[PDB]
Amino acid sequence: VHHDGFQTVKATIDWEHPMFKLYEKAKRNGKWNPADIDFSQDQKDFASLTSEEKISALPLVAGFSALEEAVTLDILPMAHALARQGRLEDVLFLTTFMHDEAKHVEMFSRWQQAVGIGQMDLSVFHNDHYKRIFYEALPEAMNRLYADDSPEAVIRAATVYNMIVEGTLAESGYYTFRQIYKKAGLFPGLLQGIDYLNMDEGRHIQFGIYTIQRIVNEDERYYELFIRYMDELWPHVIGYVDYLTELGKRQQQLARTYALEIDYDLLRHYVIKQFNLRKKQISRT
Amino acid sequence: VHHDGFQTVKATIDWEHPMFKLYEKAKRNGKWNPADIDFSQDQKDFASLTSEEKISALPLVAGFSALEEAVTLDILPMAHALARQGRLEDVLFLTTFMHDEAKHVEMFSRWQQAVGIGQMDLSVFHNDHYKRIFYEALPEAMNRLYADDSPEAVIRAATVYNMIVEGTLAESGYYTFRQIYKKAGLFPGLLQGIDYLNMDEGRHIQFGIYTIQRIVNEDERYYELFIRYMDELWPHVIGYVDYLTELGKRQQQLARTYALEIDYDLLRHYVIKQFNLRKKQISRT
Ligand SMILES: CCCCCCCC(=O)O
Ligand SMILES: CCCCCCCC(=O)O
Ligand SMILES: [Fe+3]
Ligand SMILES: [Fe+3]
Ligand SMILES: [Fe+3]
Ligand SMILES: [Fe+3]
Repeated sequence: VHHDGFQTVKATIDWEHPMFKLYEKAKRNGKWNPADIDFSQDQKDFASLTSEEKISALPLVAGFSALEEAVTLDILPMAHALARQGRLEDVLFLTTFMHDEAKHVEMFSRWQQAVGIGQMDLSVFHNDHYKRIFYEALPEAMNRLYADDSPEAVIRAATVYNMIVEGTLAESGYYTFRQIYKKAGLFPGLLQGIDYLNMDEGRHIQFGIYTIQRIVNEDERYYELFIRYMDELWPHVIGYVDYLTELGKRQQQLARTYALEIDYDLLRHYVIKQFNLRKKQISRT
Repeated sequence: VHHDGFQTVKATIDWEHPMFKLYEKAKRNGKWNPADIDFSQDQKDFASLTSEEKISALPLVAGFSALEEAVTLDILPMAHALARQGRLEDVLFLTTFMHDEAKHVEMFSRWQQAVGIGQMDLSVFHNDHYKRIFYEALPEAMNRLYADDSPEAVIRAATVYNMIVEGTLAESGYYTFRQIYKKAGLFPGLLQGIDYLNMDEGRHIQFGIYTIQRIVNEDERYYELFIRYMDELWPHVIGYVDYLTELGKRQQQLARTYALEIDYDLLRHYVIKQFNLRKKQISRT
């Protein structure tokens, strides 16, 4: 379908648009390159583990590698729908979003390669709840935007992607990585990568908050849709958390070897806390 | 539609894929930020011009600002179609492509703002041939990919976008900018921007060559489709070139003021040369 005009021919960028400002920050804070991370110490750490200590870390890496890959692919329909509404500054920012996610995919794949599990298929650690969110509901809600860009549809896409997948699960995964392996002194390259990912994620979540809030602001009834879509996904959120928890409670040789009181009750409550504070960043009014 | 698996969970990135290597180079060579360009000298240059010297430079800026904006929006369907075919490394690279184009839009808009023409609507310098390529045929060929990702459709999208819009028109515009204003000592910020754009453009054109060649390689008959779609667009290419040429031949006060023998016959032959060497970068075999 045709371009009727061009904003930067008729006028300029809206330099005060929040998403143009977030775009600017993304360029400033987005220079990191996963190709510069030194994973040589991670290779040695991983090889030094027992086979039982080795399994301990694979579930979380499985959940993240697919997370990053899903969101790299699944942001495209959001950029399309906003482009078609003429929201140029949103699109500018989203180019940084998509590129961040490509780096995230790259970072986890480089780690798997470097530690020697690239040839191992980690799909086994995706249980039914994980598959529901990442194999199904995330691509459903995003691909919807190709044919339905109603406020309802846009809110639901930003809820699943930015508020749940990123704002709840990814954020809790970053915390979990630090609580466990940063305590242990293991896997320094991977944790440098996690620190960069977590910084990028702040912008991703702010795009979701801005997107959701700008639609709530038009019609306070969309607040309820937001809460509702958060609650609809919680069962799968926690059911993946319990599944990982059981996996860790059954494989505790890395816990004992490195003197890590892995506090699953505290990881669980951090997930709960993430979920509820994402709610509280959307004002009904 | 659902993800069946994830390549970086089952395996890794194909680290030897040409588009993964181009992605890597894009990160290394893609750090420039239009927000760092100093346009203060451009503001003074532009204000020092006569009204007749002022008009001289606006057509080319009009053609480019819409070019960058069109290609920022219109690359999205290519990333989608390749994502859906599972071509992960292509997608990784294309995130750098889309972000480059956002910076290109940004660069021209910052110049217009800084020199004081942001509020002026430059659409008047888009004649009928330009509108056919950029308002119509480019978005048609790209949006097609949402519903038809046949080799025919992919070849035609890369021909219009990478080989014509970028590989022929943009490349000739860069040359034209240097031949004219770099000679004059005018507009140093803008020309720094053009140098960065031209570097980015090399990767864009190589994605198009790779994309077109990998389909030609399957079936040598697609070579003819390539040539044919190049020839179909040439009339509008040159008809925009003639239109700009007449505009410059009629407004030659900037030419005289800065002692610039503007050689339109040489700009024309450079456009012709670009068009033909893009053909010669696709091997029929
Ligand atoms: C203790 C397990 C809870 C952490 C959530 C991990 C989310 C993810 O890995 O994508
Ligand atoms: C002498 C005019 C020929 C240069 C082609 C300019 C292409 C563009 O401005 O997008
Ligand atoms: Fe990510
Ligand atoms: Fe993210
Ligand atoms: Fe460009
Ligand atoms: Fe380009």
